Amino acid sequence: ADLEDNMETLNDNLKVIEKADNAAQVKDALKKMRKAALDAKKATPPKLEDKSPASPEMIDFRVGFDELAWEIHDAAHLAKEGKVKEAQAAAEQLKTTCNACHQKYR
Amino acid sequence: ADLEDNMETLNDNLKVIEKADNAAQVKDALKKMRKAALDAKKATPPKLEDKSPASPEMIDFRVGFDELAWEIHDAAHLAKEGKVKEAQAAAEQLKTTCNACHQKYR
Amino acid sequence: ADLEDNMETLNDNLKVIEKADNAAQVKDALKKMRKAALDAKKATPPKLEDKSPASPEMIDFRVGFDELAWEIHDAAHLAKEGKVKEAQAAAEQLKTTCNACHQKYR
Ligand code: HEC
Ligand code: HEC
Ligand code: HEC
Ligand SMILES: [Cl-]
Ligand SMILES: [Cl-]
Ligand SMILES: [Cl-]
Ligand SMILES: [Cl-]
Ligand SMILES: [Cl-]
Ligand SMILES: [Cl-]
Ligand SMILES: [Cl-]
Ligand SMILES: [Cu+2]
Repeated sequence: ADLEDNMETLNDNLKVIEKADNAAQVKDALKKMRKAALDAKKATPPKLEDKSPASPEMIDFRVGFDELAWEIHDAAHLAKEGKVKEAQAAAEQLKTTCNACHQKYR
Repeated sequence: ADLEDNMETLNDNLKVIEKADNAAQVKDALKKMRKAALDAKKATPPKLEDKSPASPEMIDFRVGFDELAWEIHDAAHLAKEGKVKEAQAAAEQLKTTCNACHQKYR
Repeated sequence: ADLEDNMETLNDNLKVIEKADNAAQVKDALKKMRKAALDAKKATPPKLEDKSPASPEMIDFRVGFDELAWEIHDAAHLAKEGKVKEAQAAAEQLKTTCNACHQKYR
């Protein structure tokens, strides 16, 4: 999928997790977010289109999705551990990783 | 290792998982698959040899092994949770990720 | 952070794990190591500064941190499963991955 579609999937599933009742719902949404994060790794964001495809900026962009996927996975572990409120709280904390990349490249 | 050798390790361990008796056999095979997937990330596949090393095609190739590694890890989690036949079925479902990359680059 | 700073974080937390009393101490250190491993993925190491940014050597370098992150995560799983001394021993075994990269690129 294109970058913007993956970002809509990330944003939409944050709100799903926010309103989730149980851990299965949280787990399903985090799974969808992890897939979107890795798929977004394939894209070139408009503000880096003039950069080398392996410039430091593009590497930082791509590695940002590795960091987000690993952080999504930490939240999933908390859900799989039955700790739903903790997984939700962790899913909210993902915004700091969302924001860090946006501040540089959105 | 060679790309071809990593693919043999992926294929061989998919059949090991299919015939496995118990969770330890599944987890050991999935561990070997994850290692092969990440090692295959280092390679340039013959059909992309005339492409730039960070062309969209090479990124898509490399990210495909991130996606496979994460999907392998999901199956390992199910095995770690004792859900053996669920892990085996998940390992069978990896073939859709195997085929998606093959369709494009094999 | 600097590549050098990330390497000191990996080294320091290996000794923290070696002396840890319980699983929360091991988990917290492994989390810091995984973060440093992925951040180190963004760097260009001195020995490869004259290589193209997606040369086979730079890919091998970056994928080495994917492999380390996954091995760190395997050790965390062992901690999260209460197997403290098994996680400590696994953290000690990470040195073979530290050494393999160092031999090529340090
Ligand atoms: C870099 C590593 C990013 C991470 C991590 C996240 N986002 Fe992002 N996002 C990024 C870019 C470069 C862009 C611009 C894309 C474009 O083509 O304009 C975006 C955009 C969004 C959007 C708006 C999409 C649009 O219509 O243009 C949203 C709603 C969004 N991002 C949400 C989002 C969330 C919730 C994230 C973490 C959970 C997140 N993004 C991570 C780069 C990166
Ligand atoms: C891209 C991201 C791939 C993924 C994911 C998987 N495979 Fe693959 N495979 C890929 C290529 C480009 C090639 C051709 C390599 C060559 O040098 O010809 C292959 C090849 C195979 C083979 C045959 C190996 C050979 O002797 O040439 C097998 C048996 C194979 N692949 C199996 C396999 C399985 C089971 C996968 C999922 C678990 C899988 N591959 C993923 C690229 C990619
Ligand atoms: C490549 C994939 C590496 C892996 C995996 C690890 N290290 Fe590393 N390290 C690497 C390079 C190219 C360098 C030299 C660059 C530099 O930072 O100087 C290093 C360096 C170190 C150092 C010295 C830091 C300094 O002040 O120069 C230490 C103490 C170190 N590395 C530790 C370390 C540990 C414990 C690792 C595994 C857990 C590890 N490194 C992995 C490249 C790579
Ligand atoms: Cl996950
Ligand atoms: Cl936007
Ligand atoms: Cl790259
Ligand atoms: Cl990568
Ligand atoms: Cl795994
Ligand atoms: Cl083939
Ligand atoms: Cl971890
Ligand atoms: Cu895990």
